[PDB]
Amino acid sequence: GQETSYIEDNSNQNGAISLIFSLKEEVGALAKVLRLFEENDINLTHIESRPSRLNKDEYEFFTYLDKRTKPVLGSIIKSLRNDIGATVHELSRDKEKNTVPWFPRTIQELDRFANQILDADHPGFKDPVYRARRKQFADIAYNYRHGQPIPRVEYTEEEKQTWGTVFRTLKALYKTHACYEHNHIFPLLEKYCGFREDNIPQLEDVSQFLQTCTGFRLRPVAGLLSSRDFLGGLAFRVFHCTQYIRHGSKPMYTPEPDICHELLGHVPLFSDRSFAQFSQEIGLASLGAPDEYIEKLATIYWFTVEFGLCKEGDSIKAYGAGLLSSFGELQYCLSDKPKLLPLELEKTACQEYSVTEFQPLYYVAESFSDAKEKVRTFAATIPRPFSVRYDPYTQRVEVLDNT
Amino acid sequence: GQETSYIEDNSNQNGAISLIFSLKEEVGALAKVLRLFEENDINLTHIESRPSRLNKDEYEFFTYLDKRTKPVLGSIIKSLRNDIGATVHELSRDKEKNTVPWFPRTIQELDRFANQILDADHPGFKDPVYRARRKQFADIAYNYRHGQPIPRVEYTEEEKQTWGTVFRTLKALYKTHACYEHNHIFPLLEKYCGFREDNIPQLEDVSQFLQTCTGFRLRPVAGLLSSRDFLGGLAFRVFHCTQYIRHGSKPMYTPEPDICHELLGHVPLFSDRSFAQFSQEIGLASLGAPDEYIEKLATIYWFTVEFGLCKEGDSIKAYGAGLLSSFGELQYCLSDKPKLLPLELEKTACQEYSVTEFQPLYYVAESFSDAKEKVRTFAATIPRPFSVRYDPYTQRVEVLDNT
Ligand SMILES: [Fe+3]
Ligand SMILES: [Fe+3]
Repeated sequence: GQETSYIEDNSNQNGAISLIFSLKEEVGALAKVLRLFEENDINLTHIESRPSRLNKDEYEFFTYLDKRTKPVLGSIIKSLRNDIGATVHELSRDKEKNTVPWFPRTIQELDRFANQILDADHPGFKDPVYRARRKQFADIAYNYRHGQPIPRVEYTEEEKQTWGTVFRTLKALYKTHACYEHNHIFPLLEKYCGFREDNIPQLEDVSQFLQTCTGFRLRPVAGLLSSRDFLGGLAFRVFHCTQYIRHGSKPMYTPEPDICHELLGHVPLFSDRSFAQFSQEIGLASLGAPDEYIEKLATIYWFTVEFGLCKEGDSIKAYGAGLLSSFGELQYCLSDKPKLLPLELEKTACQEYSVTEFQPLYYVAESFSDAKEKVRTFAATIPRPFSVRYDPYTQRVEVLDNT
Repeated sequence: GQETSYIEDNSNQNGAISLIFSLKEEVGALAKVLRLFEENDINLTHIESRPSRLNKDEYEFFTYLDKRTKPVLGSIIKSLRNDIGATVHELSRDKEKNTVPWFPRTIQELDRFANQILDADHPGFKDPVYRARRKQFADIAYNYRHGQPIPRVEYTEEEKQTWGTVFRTLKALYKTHACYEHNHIFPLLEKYCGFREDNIPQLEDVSQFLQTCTGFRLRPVAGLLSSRDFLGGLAFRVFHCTQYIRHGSKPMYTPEPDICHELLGHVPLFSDRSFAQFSQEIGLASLGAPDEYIEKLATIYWFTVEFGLCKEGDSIKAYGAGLLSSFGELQYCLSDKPKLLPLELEKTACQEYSVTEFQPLYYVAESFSDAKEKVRTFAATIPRPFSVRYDPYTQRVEVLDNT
């Protein structure tokens, strides 16, 4: 009702169900559990057992199931609760009564709904060459799987020209408008990632560089993802980003985020430990959060990662990605025209807004570290039967009970 | 002078030199530094700059150089110190006057001396088929590079039989002799890693399972590595391990560690967060440590990871890898014959011993967590111009100055 950046999630015909539960070791305990699944016509391939990372005498179970196993899940949970003796949380992509909204527990699980993507008013609409080019990029994303290198693509002189145009203009604004962290990293992206006016950087190169900075990594995505899916990725320090470029007809406009927006507005700040931790905090807070709060986190993300400004002493600079990759609004956000408010999540979370250019008002963050803590605080109010934390060693989410 | 487990390191014809230093951002600062290298005939390929993980206004430099750049390094360091203005630490594989013993800073750098490996009295010596088989495994290791999957190998029925023999005997001793953590994980290795009496598990499978538990990973190695090189790997939660198996002639003896020793004595405990942290602590303490302390850490490792026992209430169980993979000594270590001493690093570090079977005395650790703290404490006494820490996100070692 304003065309916001919030995108409700969708479930496939199979959806996804995950039973979170641990089990203290006992003679025949492990065999009992697995037998319980196996006996219910559940391929033990979707059943994984690992040593608990919290308690040395427990086992953590991971179940990769879907709506197909719904008819038996009930009895299985009852058995676990009453007979075997375990605390179980049911995750469901369909978010039904008594189930927690599904979220990936392992980095590999980001493959599941990575292809769940959202024309006539958009440039390149009636361009066959462009429409074909776009499908090519969408297919690279569709076929992508975690852990794989990101397919390199040779861009056309025309495309590189479109990039050049956007680059030049922004590069001439950064010094005076971009927050310190952005200006700090950019020179490295220029030196080691091919970030030039006459060159479109390859996603693989950018990804490897990011991992080497904050452990952040890219994942080619076909188009827009649901807010839940996209924000959740951040929890794993994974940035779902596009590989295509806007239509060369209008180099200063994009109905959606293209390679120019991703590389110039996002990448620099994801290379900063402070910003990476802050953005990850938003993702961790989205894990299993109710739709109502995903939307609120979506709004918070919009007024921060996308369109946020930050104090730089007595000065105010921009760090929002939608600002750092748009010369027009980058100049406008720091003008005497927009209304500024201090970052306050309870307020920001319910801030009304539209996706059209030149935002009427912006929120100013004290620092990325302050913003992060504010997110942590806000997350505590999000209704979920437990708390989450990311394990960079195993690249798996740790589900500890509410604190 | 007793044939200990300590192996002094060796340098190639090129060796390795790394200049650790950071630089606060300043107009022309970055360009100055890189120009300084470039002007000294140093390919800027061996010069890498990244955002400092500690201070948002600094850059961390990584230099992949070798003895070839020795004639110019002097002036370069002077320039950095006096002219540019930076604190530099020089790492050298040759450990010369005023240089710190070299160690990898990134996980990829473990490739450098991974192939630096250490017959007539050993079974299979005069066996051409075996000697050929061994070279095959050595070559898989020689050609291995970090990040690659570990080549799978089809083992012979004879080899599998040798494994079976060792397996059966040990499996029948674990319940009563193995520490809780080992017995806790084993059932999972049996269920998900092909750990059976009639099957030799593949290193890739074991590695993927380990990463999923404690972030630990395997790296096929040709033979014995220097203590410095091997212990240092632990800092990255990387276990350099063999892929070959002992000669089928003597299934209960191995002049060196084979797949049986690695998989049955090491892997289970590396899947335990507590043990992983403890072993990593030993590796981090070896980073840049003087030879004298590498040797001491080697002895500590021997009386812990290799041949250690731990309190399990009023009981005493075994967790040492050389014990958990040797039925004979596994039975002996818990007998009334060996002399037991409480783990005390100052003492243990200088404990005299030989590599022959059946150790006269063993050291008992309170727990893996206690042992870990003891290692931390001991490490503080190790002479190094700074302290280290591992970053699991970037998989790089963090060099913070002494605390
Ligand atoms: Fe964006
Ligand atoms: Fe060993």
